[PDB]
Amino acid sequence: SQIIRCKAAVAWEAGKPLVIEEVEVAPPQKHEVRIKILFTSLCHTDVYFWEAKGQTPLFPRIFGHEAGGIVESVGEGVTDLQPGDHVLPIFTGECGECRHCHSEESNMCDLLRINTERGGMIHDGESRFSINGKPIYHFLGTSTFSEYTVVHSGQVAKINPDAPLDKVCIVSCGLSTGLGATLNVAKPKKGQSVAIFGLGAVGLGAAEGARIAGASRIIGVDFNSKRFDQAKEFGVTECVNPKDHDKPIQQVIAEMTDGGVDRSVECTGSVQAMIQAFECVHDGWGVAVLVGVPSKDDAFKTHPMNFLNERTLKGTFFGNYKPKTDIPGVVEKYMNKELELEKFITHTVPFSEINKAFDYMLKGESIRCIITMGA
Amino acid sequence: SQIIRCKAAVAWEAGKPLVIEEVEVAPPQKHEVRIKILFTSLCHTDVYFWEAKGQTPLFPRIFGHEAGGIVESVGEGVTDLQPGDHVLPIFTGECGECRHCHSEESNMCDLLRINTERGGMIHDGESRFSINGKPIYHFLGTSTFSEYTVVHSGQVAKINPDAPLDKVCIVSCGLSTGLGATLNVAKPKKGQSVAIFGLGAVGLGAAEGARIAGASRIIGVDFNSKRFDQAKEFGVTECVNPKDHDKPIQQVIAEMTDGGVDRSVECTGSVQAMIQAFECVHDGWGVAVLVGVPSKDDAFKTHPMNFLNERTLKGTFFGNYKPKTDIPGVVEKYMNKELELEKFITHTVPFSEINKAFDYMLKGESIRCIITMGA
Ligand SMILES: NC(=O)c1ccc[n+]([C@@H]2O[C@H](COP(=O)([O-])OP(=O)(O)OC[C@H]3O[C@@H](n4cnc5c(N)ncnc54)[C@H](O)[C@@H]3O)[C@@H](O)[C@H]2O)c1
Ligand SMILES: [Zn+2]
Ligand SMILES: [Zn+2]
Ligand SMILES: [Zn+2]
Ligand SMILES: [Zn+2]
Repeated sequence: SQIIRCKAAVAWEAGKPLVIEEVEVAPPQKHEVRIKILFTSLCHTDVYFWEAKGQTPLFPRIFGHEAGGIVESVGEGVTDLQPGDHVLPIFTGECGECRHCHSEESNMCDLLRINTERGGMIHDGESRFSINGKPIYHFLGTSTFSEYTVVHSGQVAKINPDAPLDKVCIVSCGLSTGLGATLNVAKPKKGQSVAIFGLGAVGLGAAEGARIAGASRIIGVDFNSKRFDQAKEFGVTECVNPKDHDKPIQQVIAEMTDGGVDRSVECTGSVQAMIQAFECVHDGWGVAVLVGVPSKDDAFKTHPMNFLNERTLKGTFFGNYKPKTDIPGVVEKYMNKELELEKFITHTVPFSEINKAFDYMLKGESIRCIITMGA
Repeated sequence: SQIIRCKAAVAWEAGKPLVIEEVEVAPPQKHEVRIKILFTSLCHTDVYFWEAKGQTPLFPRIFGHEAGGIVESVGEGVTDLQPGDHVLPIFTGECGECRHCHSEESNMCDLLRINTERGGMIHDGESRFSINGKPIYHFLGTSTFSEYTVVHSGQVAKINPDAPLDKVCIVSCGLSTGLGATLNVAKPKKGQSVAIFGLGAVGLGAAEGARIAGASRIIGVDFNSKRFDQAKEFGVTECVNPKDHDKPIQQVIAEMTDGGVDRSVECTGSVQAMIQAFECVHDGWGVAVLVGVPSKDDAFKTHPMNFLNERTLKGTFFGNYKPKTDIPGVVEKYMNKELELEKFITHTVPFSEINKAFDYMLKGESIRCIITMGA
C-alpha cells in the first residue's frame, strides 16, 4: 500500500462551510487499516467541534465518525480484518487486553477510548491526511468525511457483508448510544416509565430502547415541539415542551408520574437538563443516565437527600457497548427486525452536498441525513 | 394495658446535661408497641438535635434511637409482634403497605421515614410521655433514653432472642448505615479497592463492609489523625489526612491507585467531601456513594465528563436496608461471626452516668458507649 489521492470534506475554519478537497491519505501503519467510506452521516458531536463551540478548536480538520465503509488495506499486525470486509468505524475502541476491555461493566478502553483533542494517529502522533504537504487533522480517530480514511483496527467493527451499509452506518454512534443508554445502563423494568430529554437521533434510539425494554411510559422532552409528532413512531407516548409549562420541568414530571419517573436518560447535553433529568426520577429507585456531551462546566447540583432517597445516577458513553464485541451483534439485530432503521433516516444528500447536512441538523429538520460518496 | 412510671433521662434544654426523672408512659395505641429497654448507646445524631445545632429546638425531649429491648405490650392491630419478643427500635420504619415499602429498591417508607421535628405519635399526635401531666416529646419515634418507650410497630425489628441486646443495639442506626452503604449500594467486588471518607461509626461500618466484601485496599479519609490507629481493626489498610497534603484529596487518591478507587463511600456529609468522593473514583467502573447527611445547604457540583467518562453516583439512606425485613438479618451476621461489632463499643456506663456518654462522644473518645438500664 502506497498513498491514496481522494476527496475529503475539509473544515479549514470554525463554524464555516466544509470544502471538498483532493487530499492524500497515507497507508496504514501498524495496527491501522485503511477504509473506503461508502456511507456516512452527521452527528451533533461533529457540529459542536466543527463550530469550535466548546473544545480546543483544531483546524483544518476532517470530521465524521458515523460511517459505513470497506477495508481497502490493513497494516502490519492486523489479523481480524482484511481488504473487502464490510466495517463500521466507531469513535471509541476495544483493545481486548486492558482492564476496561477486560471488564464486564466498562467500555472505556485505556487505549482506544474517545479522545476529542487528538488530531493524529496513535502510532506516531502524525496525521494520515495532507494537502500540499500540510497535515489535515483527524477526528475521534475516524475522520469519515473523506472518501478514504485510516482508523486503528481496534476501532473498526467487522459486520455481516450483506448488511446495507447505507442503513447500518447509524449504528456506529448515535443509534447505539441511545439504545444502550437504555438497555445496558439505565435498564428499565417491564411496565416502568422512562423520561428522555432530547429527541434527536440519540434520544430516539433511547426511546426505541426503552420500548424494547417494555417500558409502559416513555416521556419525550424537548424544546423543539416540532420533533414531537414523529417521536411516537420510536416508542414515545407523550411529549412535553418545558416552555409550555410554568412549573419546574422536573416538577412537571414528578407530578405526571405519582412522584417521578423510574428511569430518565439524558440526551441533549445541557447541564440544567441533566440536573433536570436527575431530579425528575422517583425516589427510592430512580436512575438517571447522562449521555449528551456537555459544553459547560456547570455543576451537577441538588440537595443530596434526593440521593439519600435512594436515587441512583449513572453516566454513560456510547451506550456502554463494547465496539468490536457487541456492535457486530447489534447490526444483526436489524436484519432480525428488532430494530427498524429506515425511520431514523430523514434526509439524504450526496457527498458533494455535505453542507446540506449541517444546515438540516441546525434547522432541527433531520434526525439523520445520509451522505453518499461518489456523488 | 395501663400507664407505666419509670426512669428517664429528660432533656429540658439544649446542650445541657440530661437529668434522670420519673415519667409516665401511656399504653400503646393502634399499631404501636411498648418496649422494655435494656441497653442503649449514644449517637452523633442524638448530640446534634440535643444541641439544637440546627433544626427547631424541641424540648423537653427524650432522645435515643439505638437500643435493644423487649416487647412489653402491643397496641390494637399489631400481629407481627407479641409480649416477650426481643426487638430493636429503628429511627425509620417499614409500613409494608406504602409505595416505598413495596419496591425492591427502596427502604424509605412513605409513612414511617425519619422525622426529626415530630414530638408525638403518628396515631394521634400525642406524646406517650409526661411529667406531672405535661408532655415530654419523642425523638425519632423511638425515645430509648427511657426504661420504657412506645414505638410504632413499623419501626420495630423483631430479632433473634439469643442475641445479646447489649451488643446488637448499635446495629439500628450508625453501624448499619455504613455497612449497607458498602454491601448494598457500592457493592465492591472481591479484590477491589475502596475509599471511605469519615471514620465515625458510619465510616467504620463502611470500612468493615468493604473488608467483609473483600476489598484489597481500603483507604480511610478523616481530618482527625487520631482516628487512624483504631481503623485498622475495622479493616482499613491505610488512612489519609488531607491536612497532611497540599494536593486535592481526590487527586492524591487517584495517583495512589492509578486512576482512582473502584468504589468510594462519603460518610461526613460535607459537600466538599461529596465532590471529592465522587471525583476520586476510577472512570469506566467507579462507583461513589454518598451517605453522610449534610448539615448545610450547599449544592453538589461537578464537571459532567466525570460522569460521561462512565463514573456513577449513588446516594443511600440507612445503608439501603429495609428496617423490619433486613435489620434482623444483619444481626444474624453478627451471630454467625461474620460481623464483629464488639470493636465498636469503646465504653459502657450505667443509665445513671448517661451524661458521661455525651462527654466521651464529645471528646471524640468514643466510637460507641453502651448504656445499661437498672443502674
Ligand atoms: N455519548 C456518546 O457516545 C454520544 C454519541 C452520539 C451523540 N452524543 C451526544 O448526544 C447528544 C445528542 O446528539 P444528537 O445527534 O442526537 O443531537 P440532535 O441535535 O439531533 O438532538 C438534540 C436534541 O436535544 C434538544 N435540546 C437542545 N437543548 C435542549 C434543552 N435545554 N432541553 C431539552 N432539549 C434540548 C434539541 O431540540 C434536539 O432536538 C449530543 O449532545 C451528542 O454530542 C453522544
Ligand atoms: Zn456522535
Ligand atoms: Zn482496552
Ligand atoms: Zn444514630
Ligand atoms: Zn412504607
